[PDB]
Amino acid sequence: QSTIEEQAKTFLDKFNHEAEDLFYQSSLASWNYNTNITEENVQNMNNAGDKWSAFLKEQSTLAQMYPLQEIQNLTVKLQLQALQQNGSSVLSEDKSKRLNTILNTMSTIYSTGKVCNPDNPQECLLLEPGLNEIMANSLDYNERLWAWESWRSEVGKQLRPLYEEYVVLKNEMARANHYEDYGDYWRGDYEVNGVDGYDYSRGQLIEDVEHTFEEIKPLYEHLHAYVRAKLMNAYPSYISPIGCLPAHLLGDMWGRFWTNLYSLTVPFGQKPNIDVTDAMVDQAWDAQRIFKEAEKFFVSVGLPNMTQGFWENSMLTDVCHPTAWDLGKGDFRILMCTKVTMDDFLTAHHEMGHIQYDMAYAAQPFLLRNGANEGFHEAVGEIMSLSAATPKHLKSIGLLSPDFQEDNETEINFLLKQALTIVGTLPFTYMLEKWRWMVFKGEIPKDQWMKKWWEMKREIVGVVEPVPHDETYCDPASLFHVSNDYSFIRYYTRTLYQFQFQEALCQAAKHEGPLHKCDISNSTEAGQKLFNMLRLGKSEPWTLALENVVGAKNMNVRPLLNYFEPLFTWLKDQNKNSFVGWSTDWSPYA
Amino acid sequence: YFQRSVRLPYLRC
Ligand SMILES: *[C@@H]1O[C@H](CO[C@@H]2O[C@@H](C)[C@@H](O)[C@@H](O)[C@@H]2O)[C@@H](O[C@@H]2O[C@H](CO)[C@@H](O)[C@H](O)[C@H]2NC(C)=O)[C@H](O)[C@H]1NC(C)=O
Ligand SMILES: *[C@@H]1O[C@H](CO)[C@@H](O[C@@H]2O[C@H](CO)[C@@H](O)[C@H](O)[C@H]2NC(C)=O)[C@H](O)[C@H]1NC(C)=O
Ligand SMILES: *[C@@H]1O[C@H](CO)[C@@H](O)[C@H](O)[C@H]1NC(C)=O
Ligand SMILES: [Cl-]
Ligand SMILES: [Zn+2]
Repeated sequence: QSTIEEQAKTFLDKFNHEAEDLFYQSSLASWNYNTNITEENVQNMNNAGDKWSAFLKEQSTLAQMYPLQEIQNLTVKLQLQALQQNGSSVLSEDKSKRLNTILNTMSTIYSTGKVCNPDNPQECLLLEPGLNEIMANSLDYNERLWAWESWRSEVGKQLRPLYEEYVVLKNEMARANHYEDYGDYWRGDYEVNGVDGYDYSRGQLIEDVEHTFEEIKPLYEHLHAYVRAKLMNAYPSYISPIGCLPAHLLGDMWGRFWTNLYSLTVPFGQKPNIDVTDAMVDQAWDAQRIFKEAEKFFVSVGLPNMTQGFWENSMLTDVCHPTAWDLGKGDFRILMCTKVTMDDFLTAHHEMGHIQYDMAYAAQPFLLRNGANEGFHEAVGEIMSLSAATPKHLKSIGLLSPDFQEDNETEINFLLKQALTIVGTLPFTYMLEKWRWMVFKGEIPKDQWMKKWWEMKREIVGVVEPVPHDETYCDPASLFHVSNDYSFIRYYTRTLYQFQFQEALCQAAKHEGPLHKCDISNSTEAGQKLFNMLRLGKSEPWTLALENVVGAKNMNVRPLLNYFEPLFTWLKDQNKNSFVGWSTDWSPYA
Repeated sequence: YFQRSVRLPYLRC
């Protein structure tokens, strides 16, 4: 309504038209390489990346002409906000060159990391598949210890001096962009300003993560105590009944998930879990049938069909990483090397959920065609596969016998398997990001980085290092996300969101019984509730968008606790002759 | 992977 505002709208109109054209062309160079990996496609991809990133830098320069204080249209403010951020441009050419070198070196060290046999230096193992296979399937305490320790001494020790300089440079970049530090800079993804009743400060995220973690601690402690007792049978004499779990016995290289502990902890092993892969092959199912079933599921809640261009341009059979593509101009695609299995049946529902999200906000301005925050998109995908895997859903589409009844023990097995992945990762994810936040804040001195890392592992996660690690180690950087400069708290917020979504959708569907058996299929009221948030994209604060589905403005862990309540009740009875919780004093080496 | 983002326009494949 003002001259600057009116000029701002005109600039964004030009930007949106140009961004759509160039992004679509860039996306095609991305689709072509990922489907046909050739040097010609690598080079066109490499050229498109520089064209796309240079264009955004120039538009960022043009966007500085429109001060935000004189803008009153929030939708205009939101796009100008994104375009005006300077990023690493605030650094001198020398420091940005140094930071890029450090960033590329850390990534290269992680991805080329290999450890070799001490008695045969020509025999070496990479993380994938070599060390990961040991960390998942080995019952040899010392072989697992060798894998866990060698990775941290070969890779993590290399990263340690680089990570120190990475922290200094990232904090410099963040402060010059008017943040307290790099951690504060990352927490800006959740920031909301200028919307009365919906604001969210960057410091508020720390409070809400800590408060919700407190509420999940009783469930995690009971899961931990049950897993500890089973691990004492699996690794006799190596685990204290009152102590933390040794870090190298958790089923992967870090204990990020406890998924691979299932066969060591399964409550009722004589009862097998549901696997309709045999039913799918016996019904002559193929990849087209799977995505047709997924399309019918979304249609049944009121959501639209897949576009005709989706079927003609998608690659649904044999870069096989399952992805959903939003190229713009009405072009939506799914890339999946689909097999006739229950897993790919569930993943197909997950990936089409991304597409449904993309199609709902397609009319938003270019930069607002995104999830409401970094946790929303994967939360939307996860709740789709939750409904599809329930026996109620599998019986409806005839992949399960009509007389099927899930019993006491199969339900406990499923919830425990779900908890090892979903609940097990929450203390891990919180503790890791808290350490980074404190390091960025300057609260952990360099000469105490590993001392505080393992103090926090012991206290927050109930996990203890099997051997002592001085400050020549950088154990956090031995995880991909840390050495490759990715924020981690999204895996925590996404997890809480997905159960908030599912509980609201299932209440709208008038579901009777425990949450984990709910199927939202054939519920147009559930789809309407969900679509009300999906259409918004990023055009409204995530607090408002969350309120459109669940009726509340903030992250809340009660729905997750409700989902696992039958397991929590069973665990309490199981643990009534065991210690619940841990002492941080015990260690394998003391 | 190309993205609709000013902080991370390109993601490694
Ligand atoms: C972003 O930084 C600019 C200045 O950096 C230059 O312009 C960028 C767009 C980028 O291309 C960099 O590589 C450039 O070196 C800031 O512009 C300054 O703003 C202050 C306002 O207090 C003003 O007094 C200065 O004269 C401006 N300097 C120039 C050269 O224009 C801009 O404010 C930054 N934007 C944000 C959102 O922080
Ligand atoms: C911010 O500006 C946009 C336009 O860029 C406004 O959206 C338009 O609003 C008018 C009047 O209601 C409609 O006729 C148009 O169809 C809308 N879209 C476009 C693309 O013009 C938006 O209303 C403005 N924000 C506020 C709060 O008024
Ligand atoms: C939805 O309802 C139709 C008929 O109303 C039925 O044929 C179909 O099996 C139902 N789907 C589910 C998932 O219950
Ligand atoms: Cl570690
Ligand atoms: Zn996903």
